Amino acid sequence: XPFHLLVY
Amino acid sequence: STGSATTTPIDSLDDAYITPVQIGTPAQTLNLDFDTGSSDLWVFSSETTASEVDGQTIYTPSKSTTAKLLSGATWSISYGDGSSSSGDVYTDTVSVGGLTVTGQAVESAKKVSSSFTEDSTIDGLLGLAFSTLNTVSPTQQKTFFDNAKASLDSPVFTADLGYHAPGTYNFGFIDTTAYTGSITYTAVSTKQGFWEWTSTGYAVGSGTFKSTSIDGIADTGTTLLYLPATVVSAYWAQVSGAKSSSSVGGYVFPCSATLPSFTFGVGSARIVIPGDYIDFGPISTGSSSCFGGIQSSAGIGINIFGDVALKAAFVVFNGATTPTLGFASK
Repeated sequence: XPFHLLVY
Repeated sequence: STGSATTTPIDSLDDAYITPVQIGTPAQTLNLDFDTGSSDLWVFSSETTASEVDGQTIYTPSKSTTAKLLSGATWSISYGDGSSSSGDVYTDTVSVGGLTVTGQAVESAKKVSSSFTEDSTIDGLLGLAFSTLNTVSPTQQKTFFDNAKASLDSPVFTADLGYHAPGTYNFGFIDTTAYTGSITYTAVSTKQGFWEWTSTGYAVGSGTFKSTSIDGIADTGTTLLYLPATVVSAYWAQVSGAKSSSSVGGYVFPCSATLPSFTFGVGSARIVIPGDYIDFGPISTGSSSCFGGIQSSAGIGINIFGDVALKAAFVVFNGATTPTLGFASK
């Protein structure tokens, strides 16, 4: 589903 | 020089956009996710462990005449979702949209996490954040954008992402037919290596604008719009029937609702997100419940202007030695 591609 | 490439959502929810990129000589075309919230260009390759490669297109550095191994060098990265890859490093020619950088570092995945293997449409990422976020060691490598800036007509790039539609990435010039009125620019903080800026406030629907500093990051690589808990809660108090759902993780509403619009402040200017953009979609096919596209960034730690906010505007990333971010309605 939704994407979180800041680097952490 | 300049580059222009078309960027298409990976699915009918606009979860992500991929853009084609030509790597090596002769050129292998790979569909990358351009991500303004990181700084590595990595791709699925002939080094990748075979049972973690699905349907992706791979880079094979041994078929490129211009490829060279960057010896010593390795990279390992983790993303906001906990996803990860690592591997080693070659330099090679890479072209976007006709804009050619030579001696660009292309990171070769040896290993990728389960979510990357499952995503058949994304053969790897292109980072567009500041190069101080790059994972390669022991010397960090420049992003494509930083390698391009010597030869660019203007040291800029623009994101014109589409709602359920293709859009464009341009490098090196601003297409003045792509937006309406004028670009407002705001200052960018590079302290934590992001396109970090401070929006000046917000309004819900036809209600009053509330002047309040909202520091966040523009992140193309994040789908949804992550706001502080109390702004998001003021938004969803206007949709009757909206509720927070622990099960699904976030605010959910009936798919039948007409959602209000959301405005965010850029300096004295205002960008309005149509309410249909905030309708992410339904939480399962056929379901009568829909997931919202505005959620809390409280367990993130940081506010993210993600694709739902960016696709409402034409965004200029001003890569001058003091960088700025520019926003126009479109």
